[PDB]
Amino acid sequence: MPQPKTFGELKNLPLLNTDKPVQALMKIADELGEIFKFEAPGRVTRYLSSQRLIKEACDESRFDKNLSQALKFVRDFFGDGLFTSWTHEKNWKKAHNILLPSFSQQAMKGYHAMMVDIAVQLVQKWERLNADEHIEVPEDMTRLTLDTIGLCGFNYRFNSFYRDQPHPFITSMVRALDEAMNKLQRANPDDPAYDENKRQFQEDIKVMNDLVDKIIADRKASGEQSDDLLTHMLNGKDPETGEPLDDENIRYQIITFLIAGHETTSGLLSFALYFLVKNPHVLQKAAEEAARVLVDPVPSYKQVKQLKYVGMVLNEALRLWPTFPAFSLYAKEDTVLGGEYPLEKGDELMVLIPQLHRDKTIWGDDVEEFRPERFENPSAIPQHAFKPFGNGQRACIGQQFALHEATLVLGMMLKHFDFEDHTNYELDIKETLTLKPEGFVVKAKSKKIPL
Ligand code: HEM
Ligand SMILES: N#Cc1cc([N+](=O)[O-])ccc1O
Ligand code: NI
Repeated sequence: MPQPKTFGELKNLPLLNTDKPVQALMKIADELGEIFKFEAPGRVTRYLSSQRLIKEACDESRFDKNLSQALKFVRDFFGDGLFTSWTHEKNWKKAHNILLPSFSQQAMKGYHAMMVDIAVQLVQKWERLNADEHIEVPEDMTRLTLDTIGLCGFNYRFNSFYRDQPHPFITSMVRALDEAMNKLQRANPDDPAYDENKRQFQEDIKVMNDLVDKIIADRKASGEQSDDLLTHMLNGKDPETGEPLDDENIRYQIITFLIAGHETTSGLLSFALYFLVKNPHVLQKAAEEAARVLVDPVPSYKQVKQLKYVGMVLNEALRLWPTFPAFSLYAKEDTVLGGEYPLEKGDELMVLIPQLHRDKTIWGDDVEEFRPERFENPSAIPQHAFKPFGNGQRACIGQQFALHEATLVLGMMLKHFDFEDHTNYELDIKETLTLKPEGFVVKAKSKKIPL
């Protein structure tokens, strides 16, 4: 099995001593091919990049979701919430059953008005800019997505469009995530030189948990009938066990959904706008759809569902830069991968999604081009070829929520503004376990259509 360059003792671990480890792993995959072994002191994983192998890795009878070293580190604040639980922990299937109805078609229709509330605030912010003012794209997308999960999920207003600096929750979240990613390359993690990285980590976790405390208090003291995600956390009973979630798990779910429910969607929106301004004919086509479909002062649920090409734009952004770029699996039993690589029970795999999405045998030779038309007919895509939301019963519970929000917001953006790649931005992808453009700015000229 191919393996990248080694450093003695340290095997491959120093290759992760970079601020952009996923992009480093993509370059190694380009050099070595569909599979390569990656060793660190005391741990081994196999990175997969071809649909040929990943389709086998996605066979749930043979492989289950693994908690990578990264996920074990963030389990310090995510606990046994849905994202950082093993499939076999009792709280995983319990919470899965209790929370899945919060993502039904009926539930999604119920979120729509509150999604519009935040989307209108974004559109108003940009409409109120003066001439020559820049838009800081990932920053405003993070304002939008954080506020949206807060309102729709928890009837809580972060009011991020009322701040010029990031919300304190965001600052701590980013530092906690970046600390976890930085802890993966530490050859000796208990070295005393990291003892205030460890101080800072615990302070950031307390910041997040204090916010969780307020959301729970506000719900407790609220004289308004909510039927949202938090209602189901606090009241729903698992049909199989008949049990509700306990208080400690509820706290972990709130942190999990606040983070998971906004960060990757902010990345997606930022990548989508980047590719639109870099591809003016695609932008024109999407804008024509937005103008043709969005005929009312605010979008309806059904109109968002009719934004077909906008949806294709988003899937093509997720193809090139899936914002949660890798997921981990382990072998449930001894097995052979691809007729060629024997695995023992417990062996770990890493699915490198950006490389899967560049498999030329699936997509053709032009895999670096931004062409939403690849998604004209979703049924033409082979099984396990396009996996931005993970796999099987451990796939993303929020996929439809993210895509509805992103389609709504991008539709309104395209209806209301012309965009300019004002600074000829050179793509710079920041990594914090998730992917996002850094430093991406545009200018937006209003088409002066009232809200
Ligand atoms: C474009 C946006 C998003 C992307 C790319 C994305 C991606 C993913 C991926 C790849 C996984 C599987 C992780 C693994 O196998 O270890 C996942 C799981 C999950 N996602 Fe998302 N996600 C997005 C939006 C959301 C939203 C909006 C929510 C909540 C409203 C959410 C909540 C979750 C949860 C709770 C899980 C764990 C599900 C389980 O294992 O039971 N995500 N997501
Ligand atoms: N989704 C999703 C997701 C995103 C993040 N994240 O953005 O950090 C963490 C955990 C998750 O399950
Ligand atoms: Ni309900």
